[PDB]
Amino acid sequence: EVQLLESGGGLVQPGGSLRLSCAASGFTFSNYIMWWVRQAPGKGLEWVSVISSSGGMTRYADSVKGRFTISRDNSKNTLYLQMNSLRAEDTAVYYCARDNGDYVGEKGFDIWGQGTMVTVSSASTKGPSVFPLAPSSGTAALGCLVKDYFPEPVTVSWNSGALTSGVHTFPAVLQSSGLYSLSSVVTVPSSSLGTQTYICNVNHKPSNTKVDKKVEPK
Amino acid sequence: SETLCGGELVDTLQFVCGDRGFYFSRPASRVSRRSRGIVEECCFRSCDLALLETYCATPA
Amino acid sequence: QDIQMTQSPSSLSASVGDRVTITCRASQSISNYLNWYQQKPGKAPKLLIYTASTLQSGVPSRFSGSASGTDFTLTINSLQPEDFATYSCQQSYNSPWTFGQGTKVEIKRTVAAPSVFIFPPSDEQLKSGTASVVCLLNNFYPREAKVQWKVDNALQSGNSQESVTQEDSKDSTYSLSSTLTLSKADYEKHKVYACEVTHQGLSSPVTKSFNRGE
Repeated sequence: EVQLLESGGGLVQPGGSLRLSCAASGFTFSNYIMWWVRQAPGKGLEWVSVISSSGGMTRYADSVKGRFTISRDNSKNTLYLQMNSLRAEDTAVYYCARDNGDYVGEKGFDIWGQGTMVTVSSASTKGPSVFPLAPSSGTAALGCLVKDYFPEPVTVSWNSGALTSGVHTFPAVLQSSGLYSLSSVVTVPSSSLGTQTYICNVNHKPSNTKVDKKVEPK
Repeated sequence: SETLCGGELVDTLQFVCGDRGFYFSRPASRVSRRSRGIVEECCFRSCDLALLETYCATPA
Repeated sequence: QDIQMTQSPSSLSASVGDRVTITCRASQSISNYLNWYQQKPGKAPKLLIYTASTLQSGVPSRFSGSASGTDFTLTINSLQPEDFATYSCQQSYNSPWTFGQGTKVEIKRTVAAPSVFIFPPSDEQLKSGTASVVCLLNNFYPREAKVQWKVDNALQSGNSQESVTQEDSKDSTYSLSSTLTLSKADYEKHKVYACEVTHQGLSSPVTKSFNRGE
């Protein structure tokens, strides 16, 4: 288990500032040249920044020069991206990635963070309302509707992650309001539908909402 | 430009070091700090034929 | 002067067990420094191939890469249901280590009927002055599906929105939601809420419905 675990993304007004962190585990961090790469909505991946293994030299895509600063702390096994004078066009999922080769990027990037979203916008964060999609009259469906939040994303899990199969969390849709909504549904056997509890866990971090909704028949 | 990174760096070194090869001649030596020291300078800062030549083997 | 990356085709649909061929081109010479990444929806890319043909460890042998003159190709021998993904190339020759835009690979599986389920608005939601009624179409193929709302037999128009999952990595099907949104006032005016589904895998359209209250 080699791992890059990112944190720090969220909503920030234009002109604002955010700092991403990428915490490395399971490898000798200091041997590696590290990368930031971003993916803007419906666009390709693009290089943001690269730092040498000691940290003493750095390089930036033109679009971000003078505004972002990459750094690393080898003692804590962590990589940083300091994003200032944030513009709307910087809105994207931000990945950290490890160098797969020896000549700076010649064999791609082998190990990637999970991605952290960064939204640059004047709009305020809004946490979601979570509503049951109650099962009724072999196999029964139930859900949670996660309504009226901003910005993306929310996490949805069932039974703290204990229930995964038959789960369908739909991509979020933008309502005319400018707010997002999504359902997560699960199909389960009708037999265990008074036998067992079904609970959806909704996390919206941009607003610090964490909701468990108990979904029982009705 | 004045810097070299990635495969263009590798191709340039191979051509520069001819039949001698890289000083850093084994997988284990290409991962070395000394190798990276030269590579990070070429890529992040400035690379010249003299710097490049230091990357080559020196047989008799 | 920055090198631009071009893939073909931008998407394809191919059957399990088929040979899939994806092309990437560079606008300038990148030598043999071309990588392939597999990206599943909302996920970190996964490196498959670097230096045109070198398979990354832990990657199945069915994936291979080739330089093809001044072209590069990724080959998926024996397409599997897990292979549903966007495949993107990346030149590794110079800054800015440019990625192509991707080729969407869909798995062409056999026709499959949706199961249709309807959910009325909760009491919790009604309390707050809005009503969302959700219709689920679960595990179908192909993607195309027609979903009509009726309120006391009157066809709804312009008041619902749809969402579709990405293909499933095991059974290659899609699920869809249609969500009809009404004010609490309008919802209380009416009795019968019906979702009608027309799909290729159904011999006739399927209606699922409830009466408000029941």
